[PDB]
Amino acid sequence: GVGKTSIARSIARALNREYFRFSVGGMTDVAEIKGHRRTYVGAMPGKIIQCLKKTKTENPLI
Amino acid sequence: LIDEVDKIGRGYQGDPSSALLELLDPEQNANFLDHYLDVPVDLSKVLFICTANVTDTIPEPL
Ligand SMILES: Nc1ncnc2c1ncn2[C@@H]1O[C@H](COP(=O)(O)OP(=O)(O)O)[C@@H](O)[C@H]1O
Repeated sequence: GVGKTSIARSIARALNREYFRFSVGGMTDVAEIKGHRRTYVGAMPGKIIQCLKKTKTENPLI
Repeated sequence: LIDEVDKIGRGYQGDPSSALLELLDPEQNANFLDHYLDVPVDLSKVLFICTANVTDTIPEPL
């Protein structure tokens, strides 16, 4: 609660690059980082892929 | 309304708390999209209530 997230958003605004945040803490599985194998019934790629998608940018802020 | 928020198992292949966090994010909620549906939907005008018998076993981030 010190402004770290706020200043991250401010940095993205100043640089014009996209800002996206996510909480890895207390997370064990790596699938969401790397999605799934695409063969399991109903699989998506990793959350980083979802960010790359919704951002429409190559150099966003992560 | 959400009940037994404190009782969430948050076990294998689960971790719905993140979604709940994503559900309860003041800003991300406004662009919520599903796995079934990818379009983002506003959630800033919808009121949320949670109920539990204890304030502790509930996730700290939540
Ligand atoms: N130097 C600062 N200038 C402006 N706002 C601040 C400053 N420090 C803290 N805040 C406010 O306090 C809140 C702390 O939340 P947050 O920054 O998300 O926590 P953390 O800093 O741990 O990431 C922010 O919403 C921000 O508005």
